[PDB]
Amino acid sequence: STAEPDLKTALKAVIPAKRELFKQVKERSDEVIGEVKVANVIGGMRGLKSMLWEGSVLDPEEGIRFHGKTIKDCQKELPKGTSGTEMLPEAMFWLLLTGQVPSTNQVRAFSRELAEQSHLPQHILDLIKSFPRSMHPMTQLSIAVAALNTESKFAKAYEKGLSKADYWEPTFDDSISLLAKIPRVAALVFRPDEVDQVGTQALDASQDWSYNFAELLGKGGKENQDFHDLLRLYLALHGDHEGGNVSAHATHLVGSALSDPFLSYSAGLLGLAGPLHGLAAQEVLRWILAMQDKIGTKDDDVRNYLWDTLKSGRVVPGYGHAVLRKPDPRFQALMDFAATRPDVLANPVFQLVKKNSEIAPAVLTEHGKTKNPHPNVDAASGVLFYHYGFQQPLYYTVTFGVSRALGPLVQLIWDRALGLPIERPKSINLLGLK
Amino acid sequence: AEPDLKTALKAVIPAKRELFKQVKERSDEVIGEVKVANVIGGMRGLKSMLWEGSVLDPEEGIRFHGKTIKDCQKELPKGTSGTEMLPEAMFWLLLTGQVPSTNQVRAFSRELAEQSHLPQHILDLIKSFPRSMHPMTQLSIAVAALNTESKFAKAYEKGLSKADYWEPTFDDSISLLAKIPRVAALVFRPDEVDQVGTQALDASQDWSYNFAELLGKGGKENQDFHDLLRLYLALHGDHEGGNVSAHATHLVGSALSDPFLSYSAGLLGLAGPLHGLAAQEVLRWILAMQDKIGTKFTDDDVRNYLWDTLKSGRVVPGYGHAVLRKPDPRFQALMDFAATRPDVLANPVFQLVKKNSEIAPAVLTEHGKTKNPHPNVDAASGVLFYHYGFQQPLYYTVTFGVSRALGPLVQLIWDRALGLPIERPKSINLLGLK
Repeated sequence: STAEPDLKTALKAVIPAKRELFKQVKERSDEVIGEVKVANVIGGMRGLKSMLWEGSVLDPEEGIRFHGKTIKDCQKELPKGTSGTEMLPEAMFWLLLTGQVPSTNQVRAFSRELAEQSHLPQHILDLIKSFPRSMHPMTQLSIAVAALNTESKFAKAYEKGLSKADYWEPTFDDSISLLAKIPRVAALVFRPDEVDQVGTQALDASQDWSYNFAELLGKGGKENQDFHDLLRLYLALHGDHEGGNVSAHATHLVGSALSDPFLSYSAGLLGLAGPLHGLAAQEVLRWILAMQDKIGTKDDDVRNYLWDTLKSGRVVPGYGHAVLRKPDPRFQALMDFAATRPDVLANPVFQLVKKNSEIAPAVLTEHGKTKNPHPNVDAASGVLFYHYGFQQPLYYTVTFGVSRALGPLVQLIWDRALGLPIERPKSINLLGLK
Repeated sequence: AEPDLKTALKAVIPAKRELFKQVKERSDEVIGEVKVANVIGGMRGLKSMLWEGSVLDPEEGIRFHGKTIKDCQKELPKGTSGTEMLPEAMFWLLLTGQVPSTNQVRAFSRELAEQSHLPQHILDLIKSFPRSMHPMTQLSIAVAALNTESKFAKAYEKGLSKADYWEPTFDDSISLLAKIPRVAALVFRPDEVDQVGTQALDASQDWSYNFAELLGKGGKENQDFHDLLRLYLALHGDHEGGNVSAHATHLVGSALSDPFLSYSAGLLGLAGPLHGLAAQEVLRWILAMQDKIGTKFTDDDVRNYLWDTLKSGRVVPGYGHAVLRKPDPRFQALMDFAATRPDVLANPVFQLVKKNSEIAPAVLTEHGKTKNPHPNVDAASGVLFYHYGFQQPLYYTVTFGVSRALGPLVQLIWDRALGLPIERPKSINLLGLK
């Protein structure tokens, strides 16, 4: 018999190595690694290698990787739930933060902490009851998450006097706290009539984070285990996708001024509430339902509708990437999940998604407007939730919000451990570029 | 006859689009190097974003479409009574590039007064905040919650051409601007939410005057405070894009989140101790100095305290810049305001600010650690508010929040008129930098 370390202790063990690596990179401070062009200034920094992000790197052949591991490696190696086939988001968080795969026992102890720390102050429940029905769900989520800054250990510690070398410890604490609480907050956004019951309902401390999220959404018990596996997979896959995306970047940006994790990830959610970032899954579902509606329920069928769409100036949602040359491995992971659930395979709406994925890439290639027109993860995610009875697309981004806490919180902990300074680029006006 | 603000903006849009198109012809032109230092130093020195309204001149300080603070003091419309320039006039300049007439500003002021009421749900939201909640958190949340009233969110959902994105963005920007003073006043006055929240404003008075009225400093007896508030709000409106509140607003806004969600994100950055605490820090330090050296100090007494400060390792707040070689002209504008008010001149605390501004630069130059050691605007601003009876420094960032709506909202309107894309830099990990 031997002792197994908790998440904080595992993080502490890999901190010195990262600091040694950081110090070596600093010796190369003057080394040139690229050029700033006018294109980069007016194209929202596109292709400008200008920020640090430890947890995930996009490989152009294999897609997103987490400390060098593919989605397929993660599905195989990361710990599962006490029931189910899919990898756990808490395990993904552990991997993102430490660079190492946790044992099963380590993940269970982490899950338990997350269940025990999930309760909300009374003032947050009052805040949520104040929201009108017309308020966008993503707005409700961003606000409620910011409001949890009342519970921030970092805010309080920084005010009192705190060593720069130790800024990470309170940041970690708040990150775990945020993580514990956010599923509950999301469930209250889904269920505005049940705030008092859902807001205080005790969780089963022996179950995983995704299971408990499902329970607070009204989908608990063994009868909903298929949904539990979807939710686990979905949450793990959307946790991190580099630093350049707006929710990750905004979190890093705001956090670099030493706003605590609650205020920082709030800012990330505000970016995620943007139609060009987080509402892609909702847009795809809408477009698939509109397509089913026009063709009813009739391989060659789909092609006419696609061509009709492109020749009218509209885009096919859920298709394309600027760098990835193959289908998004996260998309593939959602279809592998579908492949073993016969009932999802029999849903007409998923059948329509699947046919379109086998036909649209050829069609979009021949049309030539969009480079790398392969399905991305947003093609599939909406339909899967729709199958399990989440039929209001407005809330899809809320689920992405929960998931997307994982990666940016990890980077925030590392930003503070490494002592990274405030993000301060230099602006210029158009006249100044002549 | 004279145009309204929207029509004045419309007239200058095509010229900017023509200029943008010329800058695009030069897209391949190199304008800098990316070094490892830039990646790990949060993009410092990396000329990588567009910002139309303000450019920092290293000799003359911040300039607004080529105009110095002194040009603005001379040329911009004042209030119906009062010596200081109006923030509404500054907004007009920032947005159009042109100085409005007096009649144009009065019509703009009236629109801002007419649009200042809040939905009941925002008042309910604010009553839910506990007393312990940081005032900047309250402000960010309340601003986000106004996204219920966003014309852009609604218009984008319904179908809206890219060429017209600016019109609803403008509308929401004016709406946010109208409402934010009231929101800030509710943050200052949590006991008076019902009365302050619905109190009718004088539609013939300027924006700053109405802010002062809702803060409890209305009437003829507070005219001098009114002039300070006008000046303060106008001067802090815009200071390039690289600062965290401006940048976060642009960032989130580039995903097409509306101005309410975007400026909320800016406020979350502003709530960061590395961004919004400078005025508070200076006031505390000036009061500590007065406590040590008294009211009847000599030049040697001031010089001695500064030396004692620097030889103990501490920094003098409000002094120094990386680029600007003269005193901040915004600082000078606050001292020009003081120069005509005999009572401010007689306050020992202001006398200490003024003396320190004449002595500390010499002292900091000789000490050698601080680069360009001239006063910036934060040297003066706190003491001025403290003179007029704003003695709660925790709320000075809220006032900065109100002011700092002006510039970032202007940029957002231009971002949408020009069709600028989403902000998406490229990240790399430390191992990728070796």
